[PDB]
Amino acid sequence: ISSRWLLRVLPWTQVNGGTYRVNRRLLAPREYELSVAQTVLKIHSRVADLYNDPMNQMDQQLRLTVEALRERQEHEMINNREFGLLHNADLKQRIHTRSGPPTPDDLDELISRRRKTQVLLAHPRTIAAIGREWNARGIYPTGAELHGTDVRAWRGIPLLPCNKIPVTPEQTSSIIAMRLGEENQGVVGLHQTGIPDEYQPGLSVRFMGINDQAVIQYLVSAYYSAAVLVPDALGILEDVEIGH
Repeated sequence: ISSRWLLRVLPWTQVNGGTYRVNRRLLAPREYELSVAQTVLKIHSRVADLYNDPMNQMDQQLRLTVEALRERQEHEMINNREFGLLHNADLKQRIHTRSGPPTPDDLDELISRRRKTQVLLAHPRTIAAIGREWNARGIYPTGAELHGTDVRAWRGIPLLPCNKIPVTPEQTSSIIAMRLGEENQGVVGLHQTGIPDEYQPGLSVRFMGINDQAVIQYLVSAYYSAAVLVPDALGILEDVEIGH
């Protein structure tokens, strides 16, 4: 279990028919199809019958599986090669640091490549390496407030931890800066609510059936995707040398 900041900060756009069209002006519009995170919830019939007195274990297992699905959605929206944010950045929007460690000069270059940068995402180990560079230069950044929470910030831009961002064996990671919202032509999240059997908005549970053994099976499905409206809404600092 982790703090899924990406799901909390991304706005969500309603999609009809499971498909979304974005006009590209460098040709043909790019089409986004919703992806699915599915799991089968298996419960023995004895548990569903007898173990409901202190707490309904059928609902307890349902919440446990839903949390696992949310963790997988967070992982896919960053690392997926089709629609992940680490692979859908324009080549002009990818920059490298002057030296190994992530210095305050590198952060200023990252936020100067687009208008109205709204959030920074980095691995918790990367955030620790950023703080060490601050201390060596004797600067103490103030901080910001986001969604009722107090978080760290740089030039007023909140910096949020995310453990889904990979760390290479050679102790390198990446930092992500993005603009948000459809009205700002930023990054948006794609989902479709109103599906027939909604346990949660955009999430469905179906009875499926019972097999030869007294095991009840359920199908849990969540549909999601992500899109970048304009190329200059996302930026990556590629090779940040953490660990020294």
